[PDB]
Order: sequence, then structure tokens, then C-alpha cells
Amino acid sequence: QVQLVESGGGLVQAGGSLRLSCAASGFPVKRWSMTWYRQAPGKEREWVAAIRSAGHWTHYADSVKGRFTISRDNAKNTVYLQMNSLKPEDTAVYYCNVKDEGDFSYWYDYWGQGTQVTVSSLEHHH
Amino acid sequence: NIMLTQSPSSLAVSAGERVTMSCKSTQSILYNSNQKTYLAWYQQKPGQSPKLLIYWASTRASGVPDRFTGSGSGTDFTLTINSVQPEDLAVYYCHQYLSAWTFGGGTKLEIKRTVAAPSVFIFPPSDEQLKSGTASVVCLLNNFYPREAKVQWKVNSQESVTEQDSKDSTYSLSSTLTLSKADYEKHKVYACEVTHQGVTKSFN
Amino acid sequence: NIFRLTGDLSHLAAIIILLLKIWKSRSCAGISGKSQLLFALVFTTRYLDLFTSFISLYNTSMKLIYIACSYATVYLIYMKFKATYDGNHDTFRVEFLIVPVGGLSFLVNHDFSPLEILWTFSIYLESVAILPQLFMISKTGEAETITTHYLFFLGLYRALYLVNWIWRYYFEGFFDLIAVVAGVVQTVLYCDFFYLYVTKVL
Amino acid sequence: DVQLVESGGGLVQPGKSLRLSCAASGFTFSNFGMHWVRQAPEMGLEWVAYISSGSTTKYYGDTVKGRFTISRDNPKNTLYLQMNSLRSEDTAMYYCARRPLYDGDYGYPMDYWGQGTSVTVSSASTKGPSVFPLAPAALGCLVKDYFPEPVTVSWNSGALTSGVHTFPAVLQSSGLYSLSSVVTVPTYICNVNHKPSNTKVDKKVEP
Amino acid sequence: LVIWINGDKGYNGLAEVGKKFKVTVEHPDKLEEKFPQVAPDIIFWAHDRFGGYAQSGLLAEITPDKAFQDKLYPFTWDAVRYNGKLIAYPIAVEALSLIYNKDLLPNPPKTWEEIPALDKELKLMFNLQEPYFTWPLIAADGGYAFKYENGKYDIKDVGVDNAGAKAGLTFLVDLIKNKHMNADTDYSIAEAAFNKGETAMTINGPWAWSNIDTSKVNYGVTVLPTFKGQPSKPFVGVLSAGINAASPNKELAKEFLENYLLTDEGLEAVNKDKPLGAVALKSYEEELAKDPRIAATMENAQKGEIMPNIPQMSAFWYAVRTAVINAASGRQTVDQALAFAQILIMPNLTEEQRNGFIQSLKDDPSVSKEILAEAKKLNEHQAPTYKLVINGKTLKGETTTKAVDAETAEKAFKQYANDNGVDGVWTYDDATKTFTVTE
Ligand SMILES: OC[C@H]1O[C@H](O[C@H]2[C@H](O)[C@@H](O)[C@@H](O)O[C@@H]2CO)[C@H](O)[C@@H](O)[C@@H]1O
Repeated sequence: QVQLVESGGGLVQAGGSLRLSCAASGFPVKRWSMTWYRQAPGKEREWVAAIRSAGHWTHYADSVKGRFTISRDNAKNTVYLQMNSLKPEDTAVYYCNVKDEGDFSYWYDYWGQGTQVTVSSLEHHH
Repeated sequence: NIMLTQSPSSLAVSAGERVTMSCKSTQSILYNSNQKTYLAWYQQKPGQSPKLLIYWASTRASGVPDRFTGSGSGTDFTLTINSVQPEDLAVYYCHQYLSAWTFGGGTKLEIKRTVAAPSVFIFPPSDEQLKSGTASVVCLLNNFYPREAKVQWKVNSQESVTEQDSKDSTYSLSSTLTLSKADYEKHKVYACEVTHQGVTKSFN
Repeated sequence: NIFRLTGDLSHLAAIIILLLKIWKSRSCAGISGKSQLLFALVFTTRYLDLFTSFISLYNTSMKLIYIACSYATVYLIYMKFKATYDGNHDTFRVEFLIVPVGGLSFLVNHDFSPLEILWTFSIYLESVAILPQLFMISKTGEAETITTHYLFFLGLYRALYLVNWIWRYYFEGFFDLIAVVAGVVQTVLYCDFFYLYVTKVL
Repeated sequence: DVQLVESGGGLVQPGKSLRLSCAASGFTFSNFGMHWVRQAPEMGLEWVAYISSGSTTKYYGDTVKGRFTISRDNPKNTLYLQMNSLRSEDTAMYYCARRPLYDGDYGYPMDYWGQGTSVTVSSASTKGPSVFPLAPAALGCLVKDYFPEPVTVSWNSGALTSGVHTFPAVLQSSGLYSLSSVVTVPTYICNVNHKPSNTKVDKKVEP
Repeated sequence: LVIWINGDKGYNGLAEVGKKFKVTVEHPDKLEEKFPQVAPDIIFWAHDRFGGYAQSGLLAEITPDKAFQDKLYPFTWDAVRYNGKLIAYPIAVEALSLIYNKDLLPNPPKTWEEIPALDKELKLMFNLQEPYFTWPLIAADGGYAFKYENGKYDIKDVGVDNAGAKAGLTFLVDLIKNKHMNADTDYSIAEAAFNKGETAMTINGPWAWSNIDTSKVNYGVTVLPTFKGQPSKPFVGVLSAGINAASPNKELAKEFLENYLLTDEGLEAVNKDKPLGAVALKSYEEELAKDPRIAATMENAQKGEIMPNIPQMSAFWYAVRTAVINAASGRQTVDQALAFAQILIMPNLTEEQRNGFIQSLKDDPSVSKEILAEAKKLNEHQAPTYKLVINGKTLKGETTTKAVDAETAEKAFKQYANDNGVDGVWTYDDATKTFTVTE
């Protein structure tokens, strides 16, 4: 059994930056794939980024490509999502999903609890 | 985007009563920089633009009567009126302006009072309308409360009720029955019987 | 995730149907023993981690079922019922497949590690596994043991991975370019297999 | 005082484009950000668009993004909302609202709103209203067979508003709108204005 | 007076010049960075740093003289022209050039590609730490600091991501990995090695010549080798004299610069200490252009491009230095280093935004182009009919319709009037497009 913990979410101004991290606890698998999804209240769950266990393959949604960047840490068994130039349209609960990419492992499909990212479109006086 | 839900959808309170209405947010709308909760309460009187009542979920906007108070934190907020006036009949919205701008569903506040007798008036179709080939006979219910009142047509009928007025707290209803030229010509008397909690009007 | 489950169950059904037909008919004529050898080697190479770090009873059980069924098919073709087996018409050169596939697994893999190399080699060999059977039927013109159920289950298996790839790419944002390309090659080869069987055997 | 008056609303076919304007006065329009917020009976208040004081920042709602564009002419003190590829769900009363200065510091939300303009989207063509008298005590005018249902009915050009009752328009079986305006009295003219059809009719009521 | 100049220039000759004029000369390290934070009466430095100083107001706008302006070359004055005002007196024009050993080799290499073979046979080494020396190779194939169009530098366009910049940087790191130059060699190492003759050739400016003259090894000064069939484009330096804004002796220092330093005798006494290069004065430059090394410096300057005077040049220099050091030491790849340089140049980005974009570049270089595009977008965002008139007995009004034909228009109006219960005589004014019915 594997437990996923997500951290790094919070309240950031529009255009700011954030670093989310999904840490997996339990016995690692040789070949796995982790996907960052997001869900805003009353909206469908959409995938944000996707990375595998080995290689240089990363896939990004059309909306977040260039702003969001997914990376891995096999030694620490963690996956990081860096959010740059955030806009209030990126306010959602961000989930991390681990799938066993080997054969015959259909039920090795674990979801994180969820982390809250809120982009506050406020104006300030210098 | 932070969704907002409002409860109750609509409620009625007598004049001078204390009323409390709640807004629930899908997440906390507290700002970390200034520790101020970014929620506001707006009041929309019938046929009017929304008017700001409260901001920062506690602070009262300039010119607002003292009977309006804002409270709450986290994901639950309340708007309280200590002495509901007949003028306070409006739709109240909660609005979070931290992440984008979203509004609540709307809590429509009505006014309760003593039952009042309707005034039933009759209005026959005019000659100008008859020249066009159609007729409409209109029955008028003036200054009645409660809104629930039954109208029966005696020889197609659609009834529309006005919103409760803030000055007096009354309702008015109009029941229009439509006929063709032949259908109107066939019958000789037209009547409407009005049953209300607090009378038949006819013409030949 | 049910698409990959259904495809794997269809593939296991096809393997079991072929094994049972060989057992019942008391002959393996019309089957390329080299294709089944390549399938056995695919399952061996992909599931070499069976001994170490079992994940679940279903996982290791399915790996063992696949390995045992393929080995039993190879044994029936080459040891039990080799008399009915006709190697004269199955003259395909297996090394001509294994060596280029091994080189391609070395070159085009995602990462250069023994387990990743083995997985990529197994994927590529599965992609080109059915070629000896295609050659054998293209030569003989008939398949006394290949059944409509076997081909139907194989085609269902391929179509289920096709739908699975589309679903993963459009909902989960996941595509495995090596796996997708090798599976497309395998699907084309299986479509040609069905074409040859219907046009020449039926 | 701060004043925001909108214009441009009316009836359009689905998929068409309409430009709404909001003239602002009583304050420095080039200093404040501006919102467009629409309200419909099955929708409630819904924020639509936002533009900053310098047009640098533009935000749009999820259901309006890619179709609606907000802009502003600062020296002409005008705010513009260009709507393209309109749908039936876009029928609403549209308000232009003023975003106060530095709401992150002082905390003021949308403070001043316009009266709004009705934007209705339907393939049905416009039809001028027909006014009929109601013989009188109370007397009134029945306005029938008009589309859409922006309509302002007053009495004696707003001379008397005590005891006057106007009723909400209801869907008629013919696809048109109809309402009656009545008033209790001890010569009265009912004046009806239908903006989409530019129909201003001044009618007398007699027994 | 208090004077700051770089350590590799002729501070002793300046000392005698000030002695004849008390004048104090000092050569602090990192003075190009010390001067802004500290604030010296007059500072001697290349013009690229000076414009930014003028933005801070640290350089006092000095009124020139028309005859004195004509005493110097016009392009040198153009170098110290920022926003239409002269902030400095040009002193010397310096450009990088190849200095080789005649004993080690008779003919210098005509291209960069020939260098690996000659170096492995000997088994070139210049200062790779500063981006000034490594920029000619980068810019040989079109890499540019800022796009120069119609007399202006477009800060929005930075060319350090060009294919030519990548080609130059990867050529340099290939030479580093092939053990042809030490990754951590600097100016002192280059001078020491070339003085002893260990290195056949090195890239350097006029100032080092006297040092080489002390080594008494015969040296030839010539064109920088061409990279992929295109000439190297070294930035051209205009060593110039800037006045401190807070200098209590501004007039005295200005008079000293005009009447002792920028004269034939003073510049002759300065060039003797360390070669100034192409001298600003017309007379001394004419007397000095006969030397082949000055000719080589001038032709290299013609092949190169003068540095912009814009204040975005310090950030550009820091970013390019970081990228070159990273690529040379092997800590980062060439493309990643150049993307970092682009991120670091972008002025309007917040520090945390810049750190986030740098991290995004670190942990995924497959989408570096998209990250750069998004960062540039954020950086630019943060930049500072017919008519009817009815007149009945009971109702009167007006109504407009959309009609193409007047016959159908009045048919529709007649039907509408019947629906309105109107019966009266009809009139039509086509000019006003009005149908009027009245009872
Ligand atoms: O970092 C590169 C450097 O280039 C220039 O500095 C040159 C200067 O022009 C020469 O006279 C001599 O001092 O070598 C310097 C390089 O160390 C720019 O003037 C300077 O801003 C920049 O940092």
C-alpha cells in the first residue's frame, strides 16, 4: 500500500510562483507514472502535467505549457510541479496520481489527498 | 474562482424581527498579507443595481444603516439584520473578491405582516382590441397579502403577480383571459371569483 | 483502467484457446512454432522480475499463467506433438528478428538500464512476434489450428490497447511513444494476419 | 457624484456580435479598473469581464472567455464590451461596475454600478407593442404582443407614481410578451417605451 | 583628485600625468561594481558601464566645446552620447586581437577550426572567465547583446539564444572538453603563460602589449580567427573619463582632463606606460596608426561592434558571464546556460519569479523555449429603416421597423395599426421615410 502526500500549496498573488510536491510513501515500483491533475469547485477534473519514472518524457496541458514544469526525484521518490506566472484561472485543488506502468497492475492507482492553490487577483499600492 | 452558496434560498420575516442569512465558500477566502477576509454583502432591491452593504465580512459600507451586521470566518459567513424594515425587501448576495470575482446564489428576503383583504376590479376587453380579432378580460387584485390567492374564471387565462412593495408590503395580481372574436362574442357575461384568506366581480 | 484489463484478459483467452486447441486436436499443424517461441521469450523477458518483489497475487499469478501457458504451447509444438509439426514450411529466420530488435532496444530506449532495456526488447519483440506465423500462412495458405475465436480475441486485445492509448492520451495526458509505436506495428501486423486468414484460409 | 450609464443592449440573433458601452462620470475613469457583471433570472449575479486602469490586465469568466472582449477609451471615459458568438445563455442585464483603488490594501469591492442594459439573444424578430385601454377606482393600459421584454410603462410622463402597479411580463402562447399597468385614482395618459423596437406610444384611457 | 582605473591599464603613466598637473590614482579591484555602491573625482572605464551611471545621475552632464569636440574622433563622442548628452571624455579605443608567437608559429590560424589541430600538435589559451574575451566567438555567428535597429537598441529583443550564440558557446566548451584550454584559466594565467611562451597565441587587447614587451618574445598582433566562415565580432571599448556627480572639484577635474590628459604630451606619456590602443586625439592617433598593432586593433574594431551605452548592459554582462562560467566549468549545458542568461537579463521580473523560471529551466530543459516565451510574456506584462407616426383619438406614438421596400413597410404599419386599433387616413413622406396615419 502506498500513501501520497501533497504539499506546497497556498495563497499567491497573480504572476507569482509556487512549488508543489507529491511524495509517495511505501514500496516503490520499477516503472511508474505520476500525473498532476487539478479540480476547481464545480468544474471537471483536468490533467495538468505528466511524468514517468525513467527518461526525459514530460507532457503538459495546453493551458499550462511553459508555465508549469514537472520534474522527478527517484532518490527521494518525489515529484515536483513548479508553477510560474500564476493567474487566478489556476485556482484549484491539485492532486497527484501514481499508476503502475508495468503489466497486470491495474489497481496500483493511488491518488493524493489534495492541496489548495489560490491565486489572489488583488491590487496593491507602492 | 471560489464558489459561494447561500442559505436559505428565500425566507420571510415580519417587520422588526431578527434575520440571519448564511454564505458558505468552498475554501477559505482569508488574505495572508492583511489578515482580512475578502467577502462582501450586496443588496439588490427589485429593479435596481446591487448596492454594497458590507465588505471585509465585518466592515460596514458608508451610509449603511446600523441594523446590517456582517460576521463569520473560515468558510462560513452570516449577514444579520436586527430589525427588518419593510424597505429591506431585496435579494442579498455574498461576493468574494480574493481570487477572481464570484457571487452567491441570492437570499431573497420577504416581509411578513397581518393579512390584508384584496380589492377585486374588473376590466373588459376594449373596442380597439376587438377590432384586431382578439379579446382580453382582466381581473385585478389590489393590495392583498399573503400572495396565495385563487382566481376562477366564469363565462386561456394567465396570471402575473407584482413583487411585494417596500412601502406598504402588499401584492397585486392580474389575471388576463384571452379569447378570439367568436369565442368572446358567444358568451354574454364574464366573471371572476377571488378566494383569499382575508368576492366575485362580473360584467355583462 | 478497464480497457487494459479487458485487453490482457482477451490476450490470455487467445493464448488459452490456442493451447486447448493444440491439446484437443492432438496436432499443432498450421502454427509457426517460431512465433510461439518468440512469444514465450517476450513473456520471459518482460516478466523476469517475477521472482523478486511481488506486487500482488493477481500480478504474479497472471505473470505465471502467461509464462506457463506459453511454455506449454512451445512444449506441445516442439516436444509433445512435434511429429505433426512441420518445420519445412516454417523456415523463417528468428535471429533476423531478435538481433535487430535487440539493437533497436539498445538504441531507442528511454533510459539505459538492464530492466528498461529488457522491457523495451520485450515490447519490440512482441511487436514483431507474429511475423513467422504470417510467413507460414503466406506459404502454406491454410491454418488447420488457427481458429476464429483465437483471431477474434487477438483483435479484441489489439483494439482494446488502441482504445486504452487514446483514452490515456486524452484524459490522463499519458502516451508512451515506444509502446504506442510498437503497438501500432503489432496492430498492423495483426490486421494483415486477419486479412491473410480470411482471404486465403476462409 | 459617480455615475455609470450603459448602452447598446438589445435583441440579437445567436452567433452575432454586440458592443456595449458604459459612460462614466463624476470620477477619473482612467484611474479605476472596470468590471462587467451580468444578471439573469436563472443565473443570479455573475461577473463577466474585468479591465485594469491601463488595459494591461484583462480577466474573463470561464463561460465567456474567448467570446467576449473588454476594452476602454480612457479620455472618452468609456468602457466597451464586445460580445461575439452569442448564445441563449448570454441573455441578461449587463452592469458596468467600478473597481475601487487598491482593494488589496483598503478592501473595497465593486462599489458603483450602472443601471445595466438588457441583452437578449434569440432568432425571433422584434415586434412593437400594442396598447389597449382598460375602462375604469383604478384604470390601466394593457400592453400586448411585443418582443423582447424590455419595456417601460409610466403614467403622465412619471407625474404620478402613488398607487401605480406595473406587472412583470409573462410568456404568452404566441411567443410574445404581455403585461398590464394599472393605477388607483380618486385625464391619465399611459406612456409606453419599447427600446428594441423604438416604440414610444402615448395613449389615453377613457370609459 | 581621486582617480579609479582598472589594474591592467597604465596607472603609473597617469600618475606622472597627474604629477605634472594633487592628483591621486588608485586601481581597486572590481571597481566597475565598486563605483556605483561607493558613490573618486574622475573614473576611467569603458563606456558601456558609464551610461547606467548616467541613469543613476552619478555622472554630471558636462558641456563640451565645439573645437574640443572636433579635436577628437566623432564616433568616440558618439560612444559617450547617452540621451543626447555627453557624460564622459573618450580617451582610447581598444579592441580584442590575436597575439601569437612568431617563434612558435609563423602564420596565425585563419579560423577557429584550425586551433584544435595546432593545439594538440603543440601538446590558444585566453581569459575565459570574463565574457568580454569569450564574446567574439559567440557573436561571430550573429549573437548580439541587443537588436540595433534605426539607431536604437531594442531591450525587448535579446539575441543570446541565437543559433550562432549556441554554436560559439558549444565550440568553446568543445575546446574545453578536448583539454585545449583550462576551464578555470583567467587573465593572470593567460598573461603568465604567454609571457613564458608556453601558449602560442592568446586573445587580448592593446594594454597587455607592454607586458608582452617585457617578456621580450616576438609577438604578432592580428585578426581574431573567423568562426564558421564569419569574422569574430568583439565588442569595441571606448576607455573614457567620467566626472563624479558629487565631486567637489568638478571644474578643476574637467580642466585637467581637457588641458593635461587629452593632449599629445599627456597621451604620449600614458601610452608609454601601457598601450592605450586607438587614441581619441586626432594628432596622436595619426602619429600612432603607423604601428601594425594599432592597425590590427582598428581593423578588429571595424569587424566588431561597439558596446551599447544603455543601462541594461551591466545586467547583460552579468548574465553572459554567468552563462559562460557555467558552460566552461561544465556545471550546466550550453543551451541551459543561455536560457539562464535570458532569464537573468529580463529586468521587469520579480526576484521570486526569476528564481521560479530558473528552477523550471533547471528541472525540465525539453520545454525551455516555452518557458522562455512565458517568461518574456510576463516580463512585458510587468513593464512600467422606416418610421411610423400614429395619431389616433386615444393613442399617439411612433414606431420604427427594418424594411427594404416601402410598400411592405406600409403594409406592416397598417397591420400594426389594426393591431393597435387605429383607423385613419394615410400619408407617406419618402424623403423622411415616414408613414403617418391620423384620424
Ligand atoms: O565582464 C566583461 C567586461 O567587459 C568590459 O570590461 C573590459 C574592459 O573594457 C577592458 O578595458 C578591460 O578592463 O577588460 C575588461 C574585462 O575584464 C566592460 O567594460 C565591463 O563592464 C564588463 O564587465
